[PDB]
Amino acid sequence: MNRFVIADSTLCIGCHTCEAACSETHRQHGLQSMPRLRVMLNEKESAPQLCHHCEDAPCAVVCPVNAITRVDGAVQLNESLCVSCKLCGIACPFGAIEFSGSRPLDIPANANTPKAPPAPPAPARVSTLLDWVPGIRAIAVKCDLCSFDEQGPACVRMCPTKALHLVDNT
Amino acid sequence: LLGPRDANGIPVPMTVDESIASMKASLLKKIKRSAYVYRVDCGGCNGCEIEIFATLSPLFDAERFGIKVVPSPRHADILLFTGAVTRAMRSPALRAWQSAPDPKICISYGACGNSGGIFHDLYCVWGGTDKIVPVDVYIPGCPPTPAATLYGFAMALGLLEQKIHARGPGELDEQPAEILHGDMVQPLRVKVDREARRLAGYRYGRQIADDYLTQLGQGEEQVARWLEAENDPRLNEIVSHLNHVVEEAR
Amino acid sequence: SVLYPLIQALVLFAVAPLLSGITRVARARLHNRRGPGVLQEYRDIIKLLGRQSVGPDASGWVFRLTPYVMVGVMLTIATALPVVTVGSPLPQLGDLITLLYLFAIARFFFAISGLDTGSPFTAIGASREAMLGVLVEPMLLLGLWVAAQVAGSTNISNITDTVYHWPLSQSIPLVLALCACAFATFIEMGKLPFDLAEAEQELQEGPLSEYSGSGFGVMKWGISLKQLVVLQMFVGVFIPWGQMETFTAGGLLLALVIAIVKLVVGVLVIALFENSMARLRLDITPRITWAGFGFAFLAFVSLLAA
Amino acid sequence: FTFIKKVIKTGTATSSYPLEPIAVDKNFRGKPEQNPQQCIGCAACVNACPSNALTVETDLATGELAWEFNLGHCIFCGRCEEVCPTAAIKLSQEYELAVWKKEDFLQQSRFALCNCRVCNRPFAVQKEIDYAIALLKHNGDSRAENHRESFETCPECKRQKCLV
Amino acid sequence: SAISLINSGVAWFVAAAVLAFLFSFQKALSGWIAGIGGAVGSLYTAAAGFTVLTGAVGVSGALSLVSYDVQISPLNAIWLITLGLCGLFVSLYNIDWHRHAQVKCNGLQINMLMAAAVCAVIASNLGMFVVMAEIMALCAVFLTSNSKEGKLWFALGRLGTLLLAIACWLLWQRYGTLDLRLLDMRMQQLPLGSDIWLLGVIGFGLLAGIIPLHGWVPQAHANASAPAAALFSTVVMKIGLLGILTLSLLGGNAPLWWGIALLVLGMITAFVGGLYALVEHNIQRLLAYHTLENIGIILLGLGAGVTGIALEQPALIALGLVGGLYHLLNHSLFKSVLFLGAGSVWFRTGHRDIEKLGGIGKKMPVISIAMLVGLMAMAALPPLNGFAGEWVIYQSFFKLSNSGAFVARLLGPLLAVGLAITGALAVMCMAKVYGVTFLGAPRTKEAENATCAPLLMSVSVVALAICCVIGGVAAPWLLPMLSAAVPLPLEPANTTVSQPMITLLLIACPLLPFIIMAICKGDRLPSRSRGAAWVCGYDHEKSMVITAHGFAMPVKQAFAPVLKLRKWLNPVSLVPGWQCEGSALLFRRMALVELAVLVVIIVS
Amino acid sequence: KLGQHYLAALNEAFPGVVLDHAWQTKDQLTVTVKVNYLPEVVEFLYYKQGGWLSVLFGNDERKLNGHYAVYYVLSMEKTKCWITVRVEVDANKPEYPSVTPRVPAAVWGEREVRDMYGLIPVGLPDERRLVLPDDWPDELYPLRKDSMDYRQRPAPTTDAETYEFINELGDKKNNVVPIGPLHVTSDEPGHFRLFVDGENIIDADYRLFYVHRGMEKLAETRMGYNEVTFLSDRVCGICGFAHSTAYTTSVENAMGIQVPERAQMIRAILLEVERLHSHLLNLGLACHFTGFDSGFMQFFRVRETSMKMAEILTGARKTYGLNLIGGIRRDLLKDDMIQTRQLAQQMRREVQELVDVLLSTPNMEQRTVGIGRLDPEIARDFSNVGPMVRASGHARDTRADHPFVGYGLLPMEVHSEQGCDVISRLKVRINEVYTALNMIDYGLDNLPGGPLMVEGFTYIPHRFALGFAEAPRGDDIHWSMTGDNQKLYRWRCRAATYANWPTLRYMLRGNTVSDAPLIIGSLDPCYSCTDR
Ligand code: SF4
Ligand code: FCO
Ligand SMILES: [Fe+3]
Ligand code: NI
Repeated sequence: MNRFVIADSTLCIGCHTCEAACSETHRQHGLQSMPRLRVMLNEKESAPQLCHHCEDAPCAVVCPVNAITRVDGAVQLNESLCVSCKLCGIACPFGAIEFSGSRPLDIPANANTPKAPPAPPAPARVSTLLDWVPGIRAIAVKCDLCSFDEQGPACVRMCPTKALHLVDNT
Repeated sequence: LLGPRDANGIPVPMTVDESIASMKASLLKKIKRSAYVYRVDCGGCNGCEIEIFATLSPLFDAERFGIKVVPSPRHADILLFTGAVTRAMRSPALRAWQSAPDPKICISYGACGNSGGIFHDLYCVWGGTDKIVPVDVYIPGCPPTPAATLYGFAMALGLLEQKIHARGPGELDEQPAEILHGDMVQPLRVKVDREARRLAGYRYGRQIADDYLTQLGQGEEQVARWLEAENDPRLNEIVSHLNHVVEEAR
Repeated sequence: SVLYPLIQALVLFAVAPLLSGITRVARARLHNRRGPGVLQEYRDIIKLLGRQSVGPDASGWVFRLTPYVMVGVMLTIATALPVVTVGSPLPQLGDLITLLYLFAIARFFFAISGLDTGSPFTAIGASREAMLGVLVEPMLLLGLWVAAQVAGSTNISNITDTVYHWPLSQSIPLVLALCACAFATFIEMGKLPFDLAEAEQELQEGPLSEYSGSGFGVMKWGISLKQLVVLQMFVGVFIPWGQMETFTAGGLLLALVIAIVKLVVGVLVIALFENSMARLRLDITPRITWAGFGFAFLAFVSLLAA
Repeated sequence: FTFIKKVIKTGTATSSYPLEPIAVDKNFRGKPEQNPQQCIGCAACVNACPSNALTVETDLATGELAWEFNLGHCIFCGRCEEVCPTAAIKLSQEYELAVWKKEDFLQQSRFALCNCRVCNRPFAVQKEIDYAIALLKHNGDSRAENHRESFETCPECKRQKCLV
Repeated sequence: SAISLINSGVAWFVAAAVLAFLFSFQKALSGWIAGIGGAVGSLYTAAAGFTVLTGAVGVSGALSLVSYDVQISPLNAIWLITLGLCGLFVSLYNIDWHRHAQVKCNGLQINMLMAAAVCAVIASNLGMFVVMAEIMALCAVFLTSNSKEGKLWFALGRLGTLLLAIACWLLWQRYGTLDLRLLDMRMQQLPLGSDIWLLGVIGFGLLAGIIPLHGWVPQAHANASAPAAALFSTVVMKIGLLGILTLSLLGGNAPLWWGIALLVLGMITAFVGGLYALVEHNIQRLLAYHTLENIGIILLGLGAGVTGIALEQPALIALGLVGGLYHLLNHSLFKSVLFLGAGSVWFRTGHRDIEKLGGIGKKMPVISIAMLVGLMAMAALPPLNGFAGEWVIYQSFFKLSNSGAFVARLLGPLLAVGLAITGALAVMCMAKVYGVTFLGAPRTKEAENATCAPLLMSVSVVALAICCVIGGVAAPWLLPMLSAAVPLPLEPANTTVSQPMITLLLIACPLLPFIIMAICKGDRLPSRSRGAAWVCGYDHEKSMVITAHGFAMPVKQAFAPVLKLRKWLNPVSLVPGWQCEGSALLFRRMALVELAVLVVIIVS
Repeated sequence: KLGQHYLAALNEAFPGVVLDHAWQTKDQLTVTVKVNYLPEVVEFLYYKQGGWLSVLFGNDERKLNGHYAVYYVLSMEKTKCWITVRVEVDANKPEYPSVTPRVPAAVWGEREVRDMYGLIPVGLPDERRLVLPDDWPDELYPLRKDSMDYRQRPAPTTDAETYEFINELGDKKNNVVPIGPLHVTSDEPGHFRLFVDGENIIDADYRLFYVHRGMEKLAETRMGYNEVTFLSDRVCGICGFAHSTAYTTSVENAMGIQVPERAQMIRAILLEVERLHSHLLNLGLACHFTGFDSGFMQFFRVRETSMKMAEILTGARKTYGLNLIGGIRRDLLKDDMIQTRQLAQQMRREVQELVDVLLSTPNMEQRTVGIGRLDPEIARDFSNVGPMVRASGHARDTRADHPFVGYGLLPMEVHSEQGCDVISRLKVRINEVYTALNMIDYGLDNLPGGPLMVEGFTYIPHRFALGFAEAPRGDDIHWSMTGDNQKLYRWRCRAATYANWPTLRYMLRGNTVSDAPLIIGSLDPCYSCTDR
């Protein structure tokens, strides 16, 4: 009674094409461009892990702003409603939520001019459940099944080995 | 150069010689009942400046404490600094500091003056009044209220004592957080609080949702008798939507 | 006789900053505010006397010497003013020309201090100080002159005695010269709408902008004493009936009480006038000052007619 | 004079502050009070602060998250109270906030971090994990009633368990 | 006797002029000779004046140099004291004035001016007074900077002799004599006509500078040397007043309108000179207009005296004719102070414009103090020597006000009102002059590199300022010594002024705020002179310094018709040959022909 | 679609010059024209079509279409709509023809795009540095997206000011009277150079942008959409809610966000509460500058009633913090309705007594009548806004010409005068107090019901519109481009006195130094609004 994308480890080669394809379709839409499926590699096989779109959905239980609902059999997190409280990343038992925020638009990472002393560097990244940069509002980033896109999930379409497919159990 | 700079040419705060700075206690004693204040707007948004004007108002009257706003820095005992010190306002602020009799009391007024405020890291400012001149008194607020300005002036002149103090890390830090409204379902409380913020805003929504769920924990007759006491139609509108949310949850 | 005139000079200097306190209290009451006490100006002068006197680098001894010169000039005027007696304490300084040219000394020194600092605001305020002094002298001299003509003498003692033993037949020239001298007293006290030199909100109170510390304190004290001696020239000559013709120790207390009440009522009426309007400009002031010269000329014509 | 009637008709409008307090509205946005017990170190308020009055620093050496509120930075907008999940931070009606030392502006907290069960790297505030565990226990959860070590695991290590 | 003293003075002046002309190949030696001889001749002239004023009787005699009849009345002894006390320090100034590379020898011109002036004072015949006044006027117009600045002086100064020669011919025809003693006896039955008096007053005011016959005065003073300009303002313009007072007081019988005309003309001269000075930036043109203001005050005194003679009121005669003459002598003193000090500032800087002359008070401090004394003396601020004669003229104005004659009662308060206006304008002008010259920052590099004045310059200016302070403070004693010239008691109307009480009270009374600042000075940090003036936090530019142009714009607005009267009443386009190319040069050539033939015929 | 007839007239006059046109709102049209026909198009829409130049600005769109973009927003006021004239400027050669030789209102944004963007308006008569300070380094343009980091603070190139001032009507024989940056009347820093002949202003130049902090760079680097609402509250502490509302209804206008009807009227009410304190601040300072310090005290005593209303309605006295994108953050329960209704009726009887003691002030008529005259055709050419142009006879007002928030449902009356002097600019502001009290009294009696915000919406990237609020000193035009779901791409703010300052020179000519603080105060200057 839920819709999600699952990966096959015996078919996946760990090329990270799906991570780039998921990043591009959300960057064009203005959403968070962090990849919502992450490729994990034991030394023997590999498969990207993403949101299971659970029936009980413990992330939606602990959300203090009700940003996480169920739409069309899919657990959907409202990115504009999230207040970055990061409770959903603890409650998720599958590690499907990490935390990234939008950086300034079309401004390079090293934008320092030689005409001034350089800007203070960013703090060292420990964990997205703990990091905070003053210009960056790191909100919860999970798979939304590319529901804005008419072609469906971009990770499934751009997988060369067809290791990803949707499980439409509705 | 009007102000001191570092090896990179970036301006640094002006020090005050120890012989001159050892007289600030005596100046603070003798300006208790007669204080002359020169306002130095170093690049604020005018919010701080016009609550100083409202501290000269008939309602909030600062002259009864012996505080007179002076036309020139030459007359000043207290130099009142507002603003994040913009680049075009560094040199006039230092000129007002230098064309004033020594010793001088510096009151940093407002968040912008205290640390830069909301512009604490911008390119065309310096980040507060302590980045150019030493500061005796910090008055926070964006802008401070004229009551806060009166309190800061009276605390600088020694008529009143400082009330707030720093809170360091202690042991409450590890005493665990309590669940809000633990006698009810927490996603329902989230939905009720979000619906009450939609209709009433964050400030009234939290007050209305907390009161409504407190009355709902006792009974529906308890909610209805609470609405009769308030006798506000807008609150009846909001509690009707909250009841609709509670009924949709059931 | 070398003590009455100096005792009067010491008494007026010491109280001059209390009449400024009535002025600043009545200003606060007309601003609908509680305001400070009557000793705020003294509290402000004593604080400034222990404050460092600074100045511009392009200034010399004139800038440092002017406040003490103006205080000494006002003390010199105050020894010759009838306060508790009808006659002057020092009648050889009591000529109206003498007391008019003594005031010109302090306006000259005020104007050269504003040209010594090099500021545009101080120099423009010096320029207004001297120009208001230009504009007000015809009316003040013609009023005092008409009173001296109705008194047979330019001495302030004899003018005060003639207003005291008021003549009645020469009532119209005396009343019109009194109105001219009252208006002249209001302009010479630098009171709004004629505060064209120390015009904060324009010149950062003019030549006072460069003064600091003890120099600013002695300047504020000289301004207060100048206002006191101008108002005392009016109210101790044209309202002399609380004074006494011969000095007695028994009648001294009532004379000081009536002199203090006259000064307080004068600064209260003056406060009611200055806190109730906008200040003028220097290009429109001559029409109003020529109109006071008019009250004085009407006085002068009413002496020629009769 | 119309000005003199106006002055006489008004009277004295000056209050007696500081002798008698000056009333501010029940919902006046004064100083943000902060309950350190109710705070879970979630930095939701830190992410919503426009003037960066709220800062967190991850101090690995002390194994803690350094929560801090700076009153000299605060623009008194109330967004911390708006986005707070536990309602730990709230704007009071206090306005008498002037200091002599700007260190007195600081409201500091230090919450112990939680090391991951698998990689022993500090990944989250232990207080926030305890609050999430209590929240799931309140809604009826067995993963919270029996398995706290799954909540004290980092999301990368929780993604490694799904690989098998 | 005083006749031998004045003969020695005339001989020393003539020998000084001759040996200054012959030894003019070395300018320093010529200046030393001219200054020493002029100082000795001025000492003899002042000694003769003091002798005649102390003896309280006129002396008679003749000069041994040429056949020149001499009467020295006590009235003319004040002019002798004036001339000697000016020319002594003017010549001692001239000694170090001849050390400048850009100046020329002038001691022949200066000492011939002094000799002709002294012989005009001690003149017996009115025709001879008109001869020595023109010898002085030619020796004065040759002291100008160039031919362009003495063209109007040659035109007006000879016009005034054509009128004086017509008046003297008319006196010869009506009385058969020009001796002043004989004319005084012959006009106790037949009075002096008003046509003769009008011609003489217009001709002498063309030399004394009565406005509007004053047109040569600022041109003449504009770029002349400092001893020359000081002698113009203190000697040459005072001989015309001597002629006016001589002609007005012959017969002791004056018409009423003579004194009335003198008072109006004096009021016109005083107010117009004091107002026109406040619109000048050349210091010497300003001091020329201020010489005109003081000439107007001396006539307000002399006209009050003549009006009292006409109304037979001896108190008015005494007050007017003592205040005017005391103001005349003390004006000469402080006008000499100001012209010599401004010339010292020009000596050290090269500038007569005070807009290019900032901050001289720190570079020339002794000169700055003496100039301050002179400028306060000219504003008639007590207890200096300008207030001493002006206070007495106000007492004469009060005597005019309480008279029976309706014209005296009408003019009396009005002349006092005008004198108050003139004094306030004077205070404004001296505030401007001391502020933009000796105060503030320097405005040119010449004002920065000014050093102290030379020794005899400083001695002359300081000694003249000391004489100004003496004539101010000791005025209650020096004023009754003029009762020899006017044998009448001085009666102010139930009032008195004591300048020593004002002197002691303007120094002791400022010590009291100093005493209280020294008591209430707890830990006040010492005084600071650190930076620029406060211009609201911006950088202080040179254009933020308000100068003499912007200080006196309100008097250009509030006295617009009087300042515009200088352009409507000017008959410069109505004279046909005035705008010719070589008119000033031809005026100069026939000036030396007239001076040459006059010197040739007067030795005969 | 409003402005179709204007687009047809533009295509009829200059065939082919319009390349691309699009509608962002039903009353907002943006046309893309050829770069070298830009001064003819803006002059055509300015004089032939009777438009008013609201804001002109640059946009670093080199990563969108490879070109710098200069927008030229024209307010059609002969229904009324907006026309934005857009050109594409080459990135390698940032040169475009200047509109200032044809439209005199174009002098300052063309000076601003030199400073913030480095574009070169060819033919601009005044190339003086305007927005950047004197110690800012050359060829360092902060609003370019790759030129510099927003946290970088360069070393000052100088400590003394290097700005050059223009004295047209005078000579070097004039003195200068520096009013500001730290004058008594300088409530906020602004330096005014009075080229005087004594006490008569021959000509007047001025240096501003002392208060410039770099706010438009902060809005696209460290701030999110909802954080600029509090940043816009700090553009100017006097009209901060005007900036807050103009920013909020430009993101919402770009996205088509349907704000609830209750939030729009409370936005319209608090824009009038902000108007109440600002006009009494100006009227009190107008009394203050003439020496009438009692009128300064009287007007600031009544101003505290509106500050009490602002504290009741918003929770703060001045910096309201009311607007979020999609709605407002506070409701009005009855103690809020009851107290503010009492205070608004208290304010009306109490302002009326102050106007009587202001028009009967003994020297207020000779200080204000005929002083600081703004010539009406000078005000048309430079596109002056608000009470300063409404006193000059041009009855233009945003709340009426371009209706926004809940102003279509409020009793609006446009107040204009015909005398062009200090007193009439006060008389516009006096009459606007009574109209603001009328809309507050009606608004507090006729509030709609329903929610206060919408939320959960997503921002579509690279969407833009105009945001306009009528600030107390005239129109406040904001232009926001959405960058992604969290951050903006470009936020331009143009305040009222930015359109009103360039005619201060003609207003200060022929007056006195004692009149000069009053003439500046009559412009009702908001320096922090101008500088940002
Ligand atoms: S602290 Fe706030 S109100 Fe004060 S100047 Fe800064 S931004 Fe404006
Ligand atoms: N009012 C206001 Fe502020 C300005 N100028 C805006 O917009
Ligand atoms: Fe881990
Ligand atoms: Ni503003």
